[PDB]
Amino acid sequence: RYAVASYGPTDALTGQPLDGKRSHGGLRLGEMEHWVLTAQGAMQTIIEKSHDDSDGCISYICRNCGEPAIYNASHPIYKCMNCDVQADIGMVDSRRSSIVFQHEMRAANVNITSVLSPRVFQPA
Amino acid sequence: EAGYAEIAAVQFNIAGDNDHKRQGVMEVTISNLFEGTLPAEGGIYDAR
Amino acid sequence: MIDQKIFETTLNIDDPTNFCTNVEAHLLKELENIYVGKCFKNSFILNITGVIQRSPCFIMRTNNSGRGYMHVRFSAVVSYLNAFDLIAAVKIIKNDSNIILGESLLTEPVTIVIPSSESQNNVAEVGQIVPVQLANSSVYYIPGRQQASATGSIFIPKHTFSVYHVQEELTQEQALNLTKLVNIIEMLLESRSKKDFKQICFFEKLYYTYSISSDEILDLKIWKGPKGKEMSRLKPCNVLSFLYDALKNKNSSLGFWARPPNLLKSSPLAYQQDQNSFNATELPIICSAEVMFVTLLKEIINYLQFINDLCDTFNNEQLIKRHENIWMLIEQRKIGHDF
Amino acid sequence: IIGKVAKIKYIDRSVMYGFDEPAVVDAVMRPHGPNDEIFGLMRLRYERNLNIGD
Amino acid sequence: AVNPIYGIAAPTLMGSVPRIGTMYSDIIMDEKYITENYKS
Amino acid sequence: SPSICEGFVQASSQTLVIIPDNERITSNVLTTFEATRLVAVRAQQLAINGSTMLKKKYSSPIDIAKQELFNRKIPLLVMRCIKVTPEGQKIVEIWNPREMGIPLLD
Ligand SMILES: [Zn+2]
Repeated sequence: RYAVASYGPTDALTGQPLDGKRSHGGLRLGEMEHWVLTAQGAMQTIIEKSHDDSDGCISYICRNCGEPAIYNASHPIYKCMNCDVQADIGMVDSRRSSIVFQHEMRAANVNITSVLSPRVFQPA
Repeated sequence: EAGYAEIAAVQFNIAGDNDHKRQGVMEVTISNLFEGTLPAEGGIYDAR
Repeated sequence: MIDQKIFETTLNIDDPTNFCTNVEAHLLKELENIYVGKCFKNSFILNITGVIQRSPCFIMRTNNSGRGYMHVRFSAVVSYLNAFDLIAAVKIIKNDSNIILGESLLTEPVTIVIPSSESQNNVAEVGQIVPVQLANSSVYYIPGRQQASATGSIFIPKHTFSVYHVQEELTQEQALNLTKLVNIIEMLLESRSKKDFKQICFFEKLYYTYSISSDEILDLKIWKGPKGKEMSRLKPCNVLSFLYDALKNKNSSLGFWARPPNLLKSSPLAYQQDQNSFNATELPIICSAEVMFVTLLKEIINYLQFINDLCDTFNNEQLIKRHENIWMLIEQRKIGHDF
Repeated sequence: IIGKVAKIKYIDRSVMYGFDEPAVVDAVMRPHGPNDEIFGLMRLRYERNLNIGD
Repeated sequence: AVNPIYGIAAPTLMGSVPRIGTMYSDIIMDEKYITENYKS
Repeated sequence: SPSICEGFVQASSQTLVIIPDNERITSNVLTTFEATRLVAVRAQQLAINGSTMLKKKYSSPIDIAKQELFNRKIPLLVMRCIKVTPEGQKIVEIWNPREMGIPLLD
């Protein structure tokens, strides 16, 4: 028998709960469970469990260069270390293990650039 | 002030010297890990 | 200066049902609350002229917040400072050994940090209001900040000048383009004409490159120039008249154009010749009528703005005497009539 | 269930009982390890009847 | 290589959610119905 | 010699082209996905505001949203993105759930 609530121990690197009952962590919705929830079309459940309950976070990316930016609302920081005057930061919903994944790819000299979805405008 | 966005594509490339020198926020100069309670400034553990 | 700029942003709506009851008013309110008085995309925002173009209120898709977002393309009145511009009022607030920190008064909020040299720390003090000269591209508009940082130098009028060789005619449509600058000069002149004669006269006497023995520097309605012993056999030409004539295509704009320091910087006068007889220390620059006219018009606007701002700042003579030390520091840099 | 203090003033490396059903301390002892050091040894007992799910 | 984001695995590795099922169609707010039926 | 961000140009902004009502090709019946999404979005936005034109009173956002969909009072529109032209347009179809068939959501 096991049950957790919304909070508890968290892994240092990925930011996800620990592994199971022994570590007082969470239980796993593995790869095959996302296949089933995608087959059902249950996307708002995937946000709730894999983002709001596992390791979701907010990533900031500059429009003009596609690189990660630095944004802090309180203690106002709004800057890109690649433009510094043409910074156009948009917040993308991400999860921490993916940001760790992109830093692990950049650490191996593979540059990751994120093209954001363009602005759309009604005519006139 | 940061508006809502979604990633539409990802471009893969090879990172050179200029990319590292422009993305990097500091330069590792010393091999001291901790001056005290706080991490050493200029080491590999720097708070930057 | 001050002009229009078109910006694109994405606004987050925390309550779409309320926001959509009046999209125009709420959109103007949020743009004003976010962008007015801040730096964004190499510019400083002053006013929100309007919303050119917007998108529907989309519901955010990557989280379960139920919140909205809207893409806005809007037009805003902004103020971009040029390289080596000339501000008339700054209150030095910090005078340390390392740098000097002051803030502009008349213009929009600007922080000016003069690197401290050994010849500067012993003069400028806290509480003084002085004019400053800017530098090249040092006006970085770091986004989100309430001021434009820029390094500057305490202004002393120069003794040199530039000469432009124009070999292409000023066309009619480019004259239509410069009509805006001409109109700006007209508004600056009609705004200056209200001021007291003594203040404008004293400021001009202080900032004129040479010295003149009184009552010989200003003819407001005609701008006949200074009557000093007819130094040049050729009368300086009014820029506005030449532009209005080139509108009707009666004159040619070819040759060498120069504005020697003896000329009044704030007046629309200038020197044109068919042969390079100007006593310049630097080589003339070969350029078209467009570049030369733009540069001359911009210099005229800058110096008219400088005189207007100087006259506005010092409305009383007591403050003039309080800042007389700067006036004499300017004065010792003048060139006498030993020629 | 085991108190523990550590001189550096102190940091609390105590031990908490993280199980859903309450136990009872059956036997506790302070024996010596291989390096002749006192370590805490607690035996926890549970009164287990047959129940639904066994 | 430019990699457009589509399908399941590309958005999942980028930390986003697939545009699939309930997220295939975009919802926008009916302005013309709210200005004539609701009040601020 | 340069950085990747040098030659990077951000995706140009798009114009929203809206197919006129008589040339719409998609179905005038909500899919189960679209009805589920409309009710979910409306329920969360009722958790935010609570302002609704539904005549009967309910104690849950989900019940209010379901009855607003069923009774054709839900203040949302369905945007079906048909194509993104490489000249810079986004051709979409706007569908009004107040005027469409509602699937069987038992
Ligand atoms: Zn950038």
